[PDB]
Amino acid sequence: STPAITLENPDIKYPLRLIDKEVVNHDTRRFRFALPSPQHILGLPVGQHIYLSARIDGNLVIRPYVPVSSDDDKGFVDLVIKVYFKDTHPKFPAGGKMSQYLESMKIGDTIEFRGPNGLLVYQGKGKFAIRPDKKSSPVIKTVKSVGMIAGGTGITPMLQVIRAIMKDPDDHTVCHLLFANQTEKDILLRPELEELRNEHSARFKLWYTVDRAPEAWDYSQGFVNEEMIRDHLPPPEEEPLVLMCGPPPMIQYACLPNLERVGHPKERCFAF
Ligand SMILES: Cc1cc2nc3c(=O)[nH]c(=O)nc-3n(C[C@H](O)[C@H](O)[C@H](O)COP(=O)(O)OP(=O)(O)OC[C@H]3O[C@@H](n4cnc5c(N)ncnc54)[C@H](O)[C@@H]3O)c2cc1C
Ligand SMILES: NC(=O)C1=CN([C@@H]2O[C@H](COP(=O)(O)OP(=O)(O)OC[C@H]3O[C@@H](n4cnc5c(N)ncnc54)[C@H](O)[C@@H]3O)[C@@H](O)[C@H]2O)C=CC1
Repeated sequence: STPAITLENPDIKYPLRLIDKEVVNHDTRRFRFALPSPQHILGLPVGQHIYLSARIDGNLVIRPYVPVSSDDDKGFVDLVIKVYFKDTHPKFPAGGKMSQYLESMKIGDTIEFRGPNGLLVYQGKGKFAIRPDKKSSPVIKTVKSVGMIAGGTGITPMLQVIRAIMKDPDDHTVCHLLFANQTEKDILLRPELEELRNEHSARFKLWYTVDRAPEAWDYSQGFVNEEMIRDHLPPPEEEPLVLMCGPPPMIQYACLPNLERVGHPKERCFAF
């Protein structure tokens, strides 16, 4: 028999109870929610995300988040979410709606989950099923290596895929991650990433850039650029899939032009 599935229907909302919150850094936390019983699984293909929804201040608010847990995990789901606080940034006095609602939840409070959703599914052993859009059937891309460019919380879909690969000893796909954040203290999930490197260095290449670097720094500095792509992702002739996820300007100005300069074609690139 197979475990009971939480997300049985993508149009149903499932209220899940918050059970734990763990600090990732000054503004980011892992939020762990209980599934309907301890034996359930979420029901989420690798590559997919969920949506959270709530009535915040009298208006329904819906936002997507990528679980970093998997269908191997019985009884819980983990999200890694950056909180955009009010009364902090001069351009954003109110902060972010959903992320502060989440930050304010008490353990035992519920929030509605729905899913799965997304254009990409990782089918294992280098196989990716990618829809060109939400109005098209998937096509299955088969690769030996995967470049991953993440900015900030854009790490979450990358980590979800990395974890899926590394746990299968017969999955020979090599992941090359280039992870960009504003400062060293903004790096998310660093111990794991470095733990994954320590354990799986033949399948996992790790590199960082930060917008402003500290004095003691052995990685790159600045926005993602041509040189970083050329040095820290597989080269075009090895026909990798290049996955990217981060702020819209990151994608538009740092990733797309520089991917084109290196020679990774559109049709081998995917933005979460
Ligand atoms: C498919 C998908 C999956 C996603 N998965 C994740 C995920 O796994 N983890 C995750 O954390 N996010 C994820 N996001 C983003 C997420 O959906 C929300 O957009 C995010 O949580 C912000 O929503 P909000 O309602 O808090 O902010 P909103 O109220 O919608 O917006 C406020 C915006 O103002 C800016 N802002 C406000 N206050 C500050 C501040 N103090 N400092 C800097 N900027 C500020 C930010 O740009 C912020 O997004 C994902 C996005 C997509 C498209
Ligand atoms: N589609 C998905 O599955 C997911 C999407 N995301 C998105 O990722 C983003 C994460 O935002 P934050 O963590 O707040 O990022 P952030 O604002 O802290 O920026 C992270 C990095 O993005 C790059 N970047 C930012 N502005 C740039 C610019 N003007 N030019 C070039 N590069 C720039 C920089 O390298 C920076 O260090 C959000 O937009 C979020 O919606 C997050 C998780 C998953």
